[PDB]
Amino acid sequence: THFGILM
Amino acid sequence: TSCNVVLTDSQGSFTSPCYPNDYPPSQSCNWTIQAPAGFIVQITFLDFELEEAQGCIYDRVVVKTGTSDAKFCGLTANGLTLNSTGNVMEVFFNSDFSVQKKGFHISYKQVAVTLRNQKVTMPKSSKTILRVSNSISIPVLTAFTVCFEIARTAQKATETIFTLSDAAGTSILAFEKTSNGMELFIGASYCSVDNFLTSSDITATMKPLCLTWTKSSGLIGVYFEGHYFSSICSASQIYTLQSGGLLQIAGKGSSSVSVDDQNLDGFIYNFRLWDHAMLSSELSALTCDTVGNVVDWDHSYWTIPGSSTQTDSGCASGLGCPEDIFYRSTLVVTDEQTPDRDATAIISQWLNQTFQNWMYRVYVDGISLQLITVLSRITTTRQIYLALLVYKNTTAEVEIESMLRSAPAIGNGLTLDSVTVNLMENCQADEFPVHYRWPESRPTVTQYVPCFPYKDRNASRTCMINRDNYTSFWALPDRGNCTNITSITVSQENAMDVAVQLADISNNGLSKEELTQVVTKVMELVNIAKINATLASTVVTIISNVMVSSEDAQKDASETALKAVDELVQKIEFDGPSLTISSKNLVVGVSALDTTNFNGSTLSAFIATNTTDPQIDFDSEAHNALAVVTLPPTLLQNLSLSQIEKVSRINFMFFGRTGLFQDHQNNGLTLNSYVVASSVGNFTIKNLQDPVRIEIAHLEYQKDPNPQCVFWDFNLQNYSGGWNSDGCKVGSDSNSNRTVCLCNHL
Ligand SMILES: *[C@@H]1O[C@H](CO)[C@@H](O)[C@H](O)[C@H]1NC(C)=O
Ligand SMILES: *[C@@H]1O[C@H](CO)[C@@H](O)[C@H](O)[C@H]1NC(C)=O
Ligand SMILES: *[C@@H]1O[C@H](CO)[C@@H](O)[C@H](O)[C@H]1NC(C)=O
Ligand SMILES: *[C@@H]1O[C@H](CO)[C@@H](O)[C@H](O)[C@H]1NC(C)=O
Ligand SMILES: *[C@@H]1O[C@H](CO)[C@@H](O)[C@H](O)[C@H]1NC(C)=O
Ligand SMILES: *[C@@H]1O[C@H](CO)[C@@H](O)[C@H](O)[C@H]1NC(C)=O
Ligand SMILES: *[C@@H]1O[C@H](CO)[C@@H](O)[C@H](O)[C@H]1NC(C)=O
Ligand SMILES: *[C@@H]1O[C@H](CO)[C@@H](O)[C@H](O)[C@H]1NC(C)=O
Ligand SMILES: *[C@@H]1O[C@H](CO)[C@@H](O)[C@H](O)[C@H]1NC(C)=O
Ligand SMILES: *[C@@H]1O[C@H](CO)[C@@H](O)[C@H](O)[C@H]1NC(C)=O
Ligand SMILES: *[C@@H]1O[C@H](CO)[C@@H](O)[C@H](O)[C@H]1NC(C)=O
Ligand SMILES: [Ca+2]
Repeated sequence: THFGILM
Repeated sequence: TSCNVVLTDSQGSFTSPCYPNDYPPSQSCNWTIQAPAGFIVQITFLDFELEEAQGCIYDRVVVKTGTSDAKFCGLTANGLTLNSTGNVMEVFFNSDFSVQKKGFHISYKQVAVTLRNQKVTMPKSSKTILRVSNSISIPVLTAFTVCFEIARTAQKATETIFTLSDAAGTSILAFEKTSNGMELFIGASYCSVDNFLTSSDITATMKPLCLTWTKSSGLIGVYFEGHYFSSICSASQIYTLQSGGLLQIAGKGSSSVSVDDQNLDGFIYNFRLWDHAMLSSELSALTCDTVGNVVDWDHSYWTIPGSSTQTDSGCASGLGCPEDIFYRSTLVVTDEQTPDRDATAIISQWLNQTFQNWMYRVYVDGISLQLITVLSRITTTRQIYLALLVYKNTTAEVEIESMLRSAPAIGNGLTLDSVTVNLMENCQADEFPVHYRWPESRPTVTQYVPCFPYKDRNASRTCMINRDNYTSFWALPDRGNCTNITSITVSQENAMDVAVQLADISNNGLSKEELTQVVTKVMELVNIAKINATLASTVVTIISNVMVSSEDAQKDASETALKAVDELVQKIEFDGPSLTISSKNLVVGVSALDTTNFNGSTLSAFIATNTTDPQIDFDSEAHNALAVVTLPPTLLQNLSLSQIEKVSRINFMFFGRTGLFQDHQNNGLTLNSYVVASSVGNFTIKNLQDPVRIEIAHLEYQKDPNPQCVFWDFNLQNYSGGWNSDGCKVGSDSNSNRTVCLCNHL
């Protein structure tokens, strides 16, 4: 599972 | 940062681009080295390593002087020193699309042409002194040998050949033809050498002449036309030639004041002077290359201006080595018997006959009439012909013009008015199609280039002769043995070769359409092949190189690239407790998981001290980490026994660049993070009771941010992919530098 941070 | 320059300094250096690291692909360089008119250029390769190929058809260096042309690759030019025949030396370098070596470092140097390749006109006036330079000190002489080669234009009763005047100015040694002809003037006396040579031998053909003298006997010696002569000059045993004098070409001789129109007219060559008088045995072992003991024919010994120096007396080329050299000519003839004959037969047989009267193998391969105009008599035409002359089997145009111009009587009433002959122009260097770069070629030469991009076989193109207006043109390339990026079919046996070649092209500026073809072939490769470390290290750097491409290039290929990296990690075979595969923008890692003693795990991505590539810490949270993934101890708690036996490994990926994760349905939210991935097998563990702690460092600072923890959902946007918020909330440890996520699935 690829995880990112949206801002 | 320019490799198409003109270098004009007296000496210097140039290297291949990025030397001592590897040159880039697809280079084309033209260093032209130009010296002034009395100099030649000497290059020296200080270092040289190119990609080797048969016929140098991959990367080559061409060294061009005025008369030859030679191609170099491999190591073959490394210790080499080459010399231009004129004053311009040109060095070319071309690399193709893949496989780069170190390149080269070349030193260039302006070298004067030696004095022994030059003859010297002696002057008619004065204040034009052509002397031994004051670098040389002429000793006290009680014996000498002087030799030179002399040749003349005009005649005169009094003329001088050399003059040694002392430090006060009066002449003490001179060779001059006099009232009584050929005489050596020594000190104040006259020693006639007229019985062994005279001024009837001031021919315009050069001939060597040696004069010897000793004080002790008075013995003059003369060497001329192979024979040695001797004579006693008893008056000359009184004199000694003093130190520190001025020796010059022609000069004053036995005169008190002027040298003004008191000199020979003509050429001199190889003027040398020695300390002793030579025997005839010593004069017969005397080559023209032997150095003079006091004065030698060498520029460091003289001050002679440039106004008084003349001159006298597989396939290696990158252009190809054709069997025949072709010329196109334009003949203007006058026919006074136009209604009788056909002048084309008479002209072409006269053309064939004239070159064989000078023993040249030049023949006519085609001729046709272009223009026919009558003149004053209606039966007299001026006819203009276009003709192809072919030179059979030889390794100049104005000589062909002059052998034709010196025979204008072609037939009776047929007369050459004008002829121009042009050497047939090479096909220029030309890229057709893209990545098929064909070099400059002589006519009927076929060139071979590598098939883009696997280079297993060749393509070919021929520089042909248009036999209508006798100009050259490139024929169509034969790419019949060549394969596309897409058209190769991957096996287990060719997977390492395919992946290595695609990893080469991806460093270069690729089109967006080439990039999705490389990423489709990488997906075929990862699917059919069994994966160990060295195969996966090539595949991770195909994907790392597409991460530094433009955002529009990646966007069409990113879901295949993401899915191919994901399956590479599932399929990789490794031997130790863990395996890490690094690149510039992508590090992937696998480590073994024991499902019996699993008490939790913390994994970490970081870049170490003066390392440019990110690494993986499998045990701890490394210092100044960019991504931390903490798996809870209850990760496998709600798993069935069927699922828990399919759990062998922990997978970890860190994406340094974000261009594979584009989302145009984000409501204007920008991704300000690295992307970290993790899994424990071919399946996703869902709905955990204790979350996965995912901590990712931000790309930029953001004071009091509003972060949204997301995961990449491959099912969104008609199974193309997008960020998804579901299951992921923000933990309390998040600041302006990092965000901590608690996600309930992995
Ligand atoms: C190389 O450069 C010189 C000077 O710029 C030019 O005269 C020459 O035609 C060039 N040749 C090629 C093949 O580029
Ligand atoms: C010019 O180059 C050749 C090498 O091909 C070398 O042997 C020769 O000595 C050079 N000329 C001079 C004057 O050094
Ligand atoms: C000119 O020479 C070529 C070379 O063999 C020959 O084939 C040709 O027939 C000659 N032309 C004439 C008109 O004899
Ligand atoms: C490619 O060309 C080289 C010569 O330039 C030749 O030695 C080689 O056999 C060629 N290979 C193929 C597959 O055509
Ligand atoms: C293609 O391959 C054949 C057979 O191997 C060979 O004879 C031919 O010269 C090749 N064509 C080119 C352009 O190299
Ligand atoms: C004549 O030469 C020109 C350019 O050199 C070329 O474009 C043209 O096709 C030639 N003529 C014929 C009839 O082939
Ligand atoms: C190379 O790709 C094109 C793309 O349309 C394809 O049509 C062609 O058949 C391929 N080349 C070969 C030799 O199969
Ligand atoms: C990788 O695997 C292939 C077969 O799958 C094998 O032939 C090759 O020797 C292996 N290479 C290394 C470096 O282990
Ligand atoms: C994981 O499952 C998919 C289909 O569900 C399959 O295509 C893939 O090959 C599997 N991975 C491995 C390593 O067998
Ligand atoms: C997982 O197992 C624990 C204890 O066995 C249980 O309390 C919990 O409800 C389970 N959760 C799910 C989603 O099955
Ligand atoms: C991390 O935070 C410190 C202050 O706490 C700040 O000096 C630094 O610039 C931050 N680094 C980044 C990459 O935002
Ligand atoms: Ca190359």
